[PDB]
Amino acid sequence: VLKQNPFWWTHQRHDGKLWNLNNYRTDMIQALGGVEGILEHTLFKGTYFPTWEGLFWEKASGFEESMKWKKLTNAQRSGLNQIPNRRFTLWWSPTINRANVYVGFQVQLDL
Amino acid sequence: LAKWKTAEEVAALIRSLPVEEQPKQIIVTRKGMLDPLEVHLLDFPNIVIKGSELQLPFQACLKVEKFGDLILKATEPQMVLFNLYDDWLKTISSYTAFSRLILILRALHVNNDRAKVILKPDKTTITEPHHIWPTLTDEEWIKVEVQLKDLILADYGKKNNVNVASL
Amino acid sequence: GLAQSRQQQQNVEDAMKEMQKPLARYIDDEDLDRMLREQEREGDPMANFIKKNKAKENKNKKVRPRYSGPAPPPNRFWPGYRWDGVDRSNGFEQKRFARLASKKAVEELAYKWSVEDM
Amino acid sequence: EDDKIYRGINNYQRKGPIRAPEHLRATVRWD
Amino acid sequence: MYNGIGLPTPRGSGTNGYVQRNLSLVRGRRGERP
Amino acid sequence: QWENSFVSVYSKDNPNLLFNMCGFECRILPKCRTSYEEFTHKDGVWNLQNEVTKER
Amino acid sequence: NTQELLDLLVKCENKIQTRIKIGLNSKMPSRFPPVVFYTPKELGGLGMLSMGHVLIPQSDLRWSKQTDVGITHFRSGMSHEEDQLIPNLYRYIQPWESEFIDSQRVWAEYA
Amino acid sequence: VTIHDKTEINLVSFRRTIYLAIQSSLDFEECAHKLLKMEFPESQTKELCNMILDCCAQQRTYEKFFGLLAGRFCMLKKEYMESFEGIFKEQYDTIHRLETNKLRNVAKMFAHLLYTDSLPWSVLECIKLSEETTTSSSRIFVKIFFQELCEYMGLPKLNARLKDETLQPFFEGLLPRDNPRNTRFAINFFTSIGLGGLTDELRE
RNA sequence: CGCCGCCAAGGUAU
Repeated sequence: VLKQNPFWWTHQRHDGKLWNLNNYRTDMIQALGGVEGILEHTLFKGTYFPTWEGLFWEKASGFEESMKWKKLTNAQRSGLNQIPNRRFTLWWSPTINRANVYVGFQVQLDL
Repeated sequence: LAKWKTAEEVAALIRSLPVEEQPKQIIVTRKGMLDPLEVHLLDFPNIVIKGSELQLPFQACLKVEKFGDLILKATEPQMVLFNLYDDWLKTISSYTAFSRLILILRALHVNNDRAKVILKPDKTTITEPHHIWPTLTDEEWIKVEVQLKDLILADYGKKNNVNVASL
Repeated sequence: GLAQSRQQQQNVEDAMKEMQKPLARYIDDEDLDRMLREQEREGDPMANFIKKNKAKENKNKKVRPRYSGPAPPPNRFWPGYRWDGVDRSNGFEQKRFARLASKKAVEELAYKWSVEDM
Repeated sequence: EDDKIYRGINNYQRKGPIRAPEHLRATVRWD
Repeated sequence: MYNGIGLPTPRGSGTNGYVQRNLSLVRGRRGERP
Repeated sequence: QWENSFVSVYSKDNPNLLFNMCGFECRILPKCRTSYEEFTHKDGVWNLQNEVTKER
Repeated sequence: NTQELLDLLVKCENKIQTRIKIGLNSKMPSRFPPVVFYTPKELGGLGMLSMGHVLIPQSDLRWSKQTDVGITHFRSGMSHEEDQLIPNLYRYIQPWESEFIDSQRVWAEYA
Repeated sequence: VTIHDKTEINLVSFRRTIYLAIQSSLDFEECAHKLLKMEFPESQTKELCNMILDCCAQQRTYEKFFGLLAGRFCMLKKEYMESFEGIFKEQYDTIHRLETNKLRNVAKMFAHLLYTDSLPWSVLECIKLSEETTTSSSRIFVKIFFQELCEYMGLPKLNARLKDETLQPFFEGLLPRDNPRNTRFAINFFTSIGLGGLTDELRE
C-alpha cells in the first residue's frame, strides 16, 4: 500500500517508544515566551478569554468514520479542505495583515 | 500624618519609574487618601484614584517570614522590589495567578495556622531561595486551592453560624 | 482502634509543623539534609558491611508479633496484615485494578484518537 | 554586575511593533 | 572571505552567509588587538 | 555485480577499516596506529571496548 | 558528523518555509515571521522542529578533502539572528550509546 | 527614589538562556561558541558552570555531550576549571538531595571529566571514605563513579594513575591507612563495588 | 564576511 513508511525499522508495541520528545515543546514555549501568540493573535475578540489555558481546538467530526453516504463526485472527495487553510489564516490575522511593513496600497472591502 | 507622608513617596516612585511602567489607575484601600493623592499627583494628571470593594489582606503578607524579617530589621527606607508570581507565568496566566494568590492570602488572614500547614502538604515541598512559594505539581496546586477555599468557607460558617452547603 | 491513633499522629505532626516551623521549608532546613543522608538509596555496597541478614525482630505497630513473610495480594489501602491472611477473596481488587489500568490506557488512546487530524 | 536598582521590567539582563511612517497616508482602494 | 572559505551560492541555499570564528579554540597566541 | 559492491581492507598500508551498513556508513580506526589519540568524546564518535579485559 | 546533510536540511527547511510563504503570496520575513511556525498544535499553529538553527560547521576547504582538521569557522544557519534561540530537536532525543549503556544495566538490574 | 530588587530575575533570566543556547545548537563546539560569544562577565562564571552541571543532571539517560562542552570550558580559561572543581567539592558533600537518576548523570559527569582530564586529579580530597560517615546516596554516588570510571581507564591504567602519581596523598579515599576500621571498610567497599583493583594488607 | 521583499490568467459559464 502506497503510503511510504519512514518507520520500517520499528513499531511501538514490541520494542517500545525509543524516544520521548515532550520537553522540546515546553522549551519552545519558554524560548518564545508564554505570550508567544496572544500578543499576535486576536484572542481579545475571540471572546473575553482571560485564562488562555482552557482553550481547545478542532474536535467536531475530525476522523469522520462514515460522513453520511453521499456521492463525493470529483472535488469534494479528492481536493483539499479549504476551511483549515482559512481558519489558520484567520488565526494569525494581525500578523499576516500588519499595516506598517508595506504602507502603500491598501484595499478595504465593501462595508 | 501618614496619609500625607505616603503620597510624597508614591509620587517619587512615579517620578523614578519610566514612562511605560507608570499606571493609569490606582486602586487604594478604604478611603482616606483621595484628596492627598489628588494634590500630590499634580505632576501626573492622568492617573485615576479609585476606592473599590476589593480589599486585600497584605497584612497576611506580614505573616510570611521573608517579608517579616525584612520589615522588622531595617535601618533605611530601602524600597525593596520583590515578586509574588514566582514561576506561574510560564504555565498559567496572571488571571489564575491572582485567583490563587488572593485565596491563599485570605486563607492566611483568617487562619494562619491551617493555611500555613496546607501549603506544605508533604515533607518534600522544598522552596528555592529566590522564590517564596513552594514548587509542586498542578494537581496538588488545585488541591491546595480547594482545601484553602474550604478553609475560608469553614471559617465563615464557624464565625457567623452559617451552613456552608446552604450558600 | 488505629484510626484515632492515626489522628493523634497527624495532629502531633500538625503541631510540630505549625508551632515551631516556618511557612516555607528550604533546601537545608536542618531536617532534609538529615533525611537525605538517611535515605535507602539502593545501589550501596556498604549495606552488607554493617548488616548481617534481614532477620525478623518484633517489627509491629503493637507489642504483639506479626505475620511472617510470604506475599499477600495488594488491596489499594496498605493494611496491617497479620494472623494468617492467606489470599482468599472473590476477585474484586484485581478486577478494578485492571479496570483502572484499562482506563489509564484508553485515556491515552483517546487523546491519540482526538489529536489525529489537528 | 547585578546592582539591583533593576531599571524596569525588560532591563533585567527595532523588531516587534514597528513604527509607522509619520509622513504618509496609505493609498486606499475600495475592493 | 577572510582567509580561505565562504559560500559561492548564497541564493541557492536557505542561508545568508557570515561564517563566524570558533571561539572554543585553544592555542598560545591568537590576538592582534591587545 | 562489481558496481553495487564495496570492498575495503585494513592492513599495514591502509590504517583504516571502512564499511557501509543498513543505511549509514562507519569505520574503525584503532588506537595502536595513532601517534596522538583522537578526541573521541565530543560527537558521533562512540568507542569500542574489549569485554575480556574491560579496556577500550 | 555529516556536514552535507546538515546543509541539505537547511536548504530544504527554508524551502518548505518559502513554499508556505508563496501559499499566502507574501514571502516576507517581517510580515510573516517564524513565530507562526514554531508553535505547537495544542496552542495553535503548524508545529515543526528546528534543525536550521544549529549553526552548521565548516572547515578549511583547501585541507577538507585532505585531512581531518578538527573544528573551525562556524557558519550561521537560518537568517534569524534576533536572539530568540529556537532549540534543536536532537538535544531532547536520547542518543545511541547512552541508550545501550542504560539498557544493559536496566536489564541486568531487572534480572 | 532608588529601588532594590530582592527578586532575582537577573539570575534566573540568565540561567534560562544558557539552558537554551545549549538546548539549541547540536554538538559541543557550537554550544561553547554561543556561550563565549555572549561575553558573560566573570561574576557569573560560578553560576554558568553550575548551570551546565544542572542541565546535564536532568536528561533521562546521560549524554556524553556534557562532559565535552564542560571540558572544553574546563580547559579553556583558567577560571572554569577552578569554579568547576568548586562545583564538585560542593557537589559530593551534599548529593543527598537528587538521587537515583540525577545522581548517576552527575556522577558520570565527573568521571568523564577526570578521565578526559581537564580537571585536577585532586578533587578527591573531599571524598571521605568512612562507612561510618559516608551516607547511602553518597556511597552509591561514589560507586557508580568509580565503577563507571573503571572501564574508561581500564582497571590497570586507573590503578596506576590513582596511585602512581607519587604526590597522591591528598585524599582520604584510598590512603586511609588509619585505624583498622575505615581501612578495612575501604577494602570491603571496593570489593563490593566490584573493582578490588586496589586491596592491600595493613593488618600486619 | 550577514540570502531573501510578487503581480496576473488558472472559477462562479456564453
